[PDB]
Amino acid sequence: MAVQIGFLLFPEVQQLDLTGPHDVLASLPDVQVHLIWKEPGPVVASSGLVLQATTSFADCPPLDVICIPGGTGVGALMEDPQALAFIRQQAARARYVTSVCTGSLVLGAAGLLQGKRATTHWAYHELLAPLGAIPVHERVVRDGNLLTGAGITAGIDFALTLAAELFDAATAQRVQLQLEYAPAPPFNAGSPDTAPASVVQQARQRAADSLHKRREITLRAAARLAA
Amino acid sequence: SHMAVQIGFLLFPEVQQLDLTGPHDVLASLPDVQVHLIWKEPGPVVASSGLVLQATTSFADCPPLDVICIPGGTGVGALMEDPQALAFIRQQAARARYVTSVCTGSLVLGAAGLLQGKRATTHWAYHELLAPLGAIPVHERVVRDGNLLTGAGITAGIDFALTLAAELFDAATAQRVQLQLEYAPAPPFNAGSPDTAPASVVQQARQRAADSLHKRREITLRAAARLAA
Repeated sequence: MAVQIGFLLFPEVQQLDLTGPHDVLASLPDVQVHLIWKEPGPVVASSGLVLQATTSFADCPPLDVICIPGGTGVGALMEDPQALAFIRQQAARARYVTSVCTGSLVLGAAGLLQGKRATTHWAYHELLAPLGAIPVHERVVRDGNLLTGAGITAGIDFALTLAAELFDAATAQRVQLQLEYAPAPPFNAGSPDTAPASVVQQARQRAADSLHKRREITLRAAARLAA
Repeated sequence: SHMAVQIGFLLFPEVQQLDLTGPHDVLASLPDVQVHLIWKEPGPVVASSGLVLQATTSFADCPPLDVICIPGGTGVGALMEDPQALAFIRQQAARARYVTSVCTGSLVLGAAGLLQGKRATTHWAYHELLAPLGAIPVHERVVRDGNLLTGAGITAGIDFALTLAAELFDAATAQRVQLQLEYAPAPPFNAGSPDTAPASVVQQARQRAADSLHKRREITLRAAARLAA
């Protein structure tokens, strides 16, 4: 009867995609939160922060909510049939199937974005359409029981949205206040629409190799869904 | 590299993990930083939510830090009376380029004597505990006094870390990180501050925190008495 919430924890995850939502959701009554990988034990994030998976795929209970974070490690997952099959297995009955940042590309590779409205990190957004999504430029996009969040820090806004769906608005407001989540960002560069052009150019320049490699992975993943 | 900026977070039992992990991912995005997670010994440390983190170094083996950062959480009460942790913080604060904290981590800075006559904030529910530790209490989300930079409650760590990034490097660098992370929060409710949340919500929350506040007040006054002697 506790709400079962599971995050996929994988090598080279962008840890804040997971740890933001985790601290939001673990604050709720009558929840149990799982960090899932192929086996329990240490899993190193892209920053070198060490996290700890609490369960294997086999021991994970049926989930009410599955959440796929993003990060450098998603390219491997997009071509990992075990991970994709596990995600499909839990998605079907899960009440909610959510990702954050490039975690939606993993949902896409699993075939779970076909004909659905979805978002991802702004630098990767062109990869949603080949995976069958209708790409929406909004920070949290809901299509039925699919909730996708945009890039990294969007996980906090996504998790508060999810909290209200699982419980109610009052419960989400309580958590928002405990987290003192009234952001006053010291710059206005969080989107390509508002950042200085020089900043956008440098960020695009840095993401370019990753985007090309992910363009190739995405097109192999899509072809597998078609065949 | 061997010339990296050395950034250290104190990692203690019953930490509020987001206070640490938010800033960590922002600062680890900067060029040629090394980040340490410091406790009495390396090994696992369990956050208040049950998330397990891993300390990378002991107090004794930690190199001199450019930045020290103290997170908050339920475990701060013990830290405020832990002579070994307080001595480590004071030693590192003697030479650090920035001494910071997030959430109730400033109460630990206060117990270490580092807030006396300095502007600072802390989690809104414990904010009246700054003044007995000698601080000038400021109701702002990131407060700066010289090389002391404190963040307010939990998620303020992200705003804090971007502010610190601009000081360590420059504004263009902190803007790039803000964009690479796509950090543009758009909360679905407006309850992040006691001034804006529905009154019933602020009242529920104060009802909840009261026991903790009365316990932390007594720890705070013991810590203050040790600074006065």
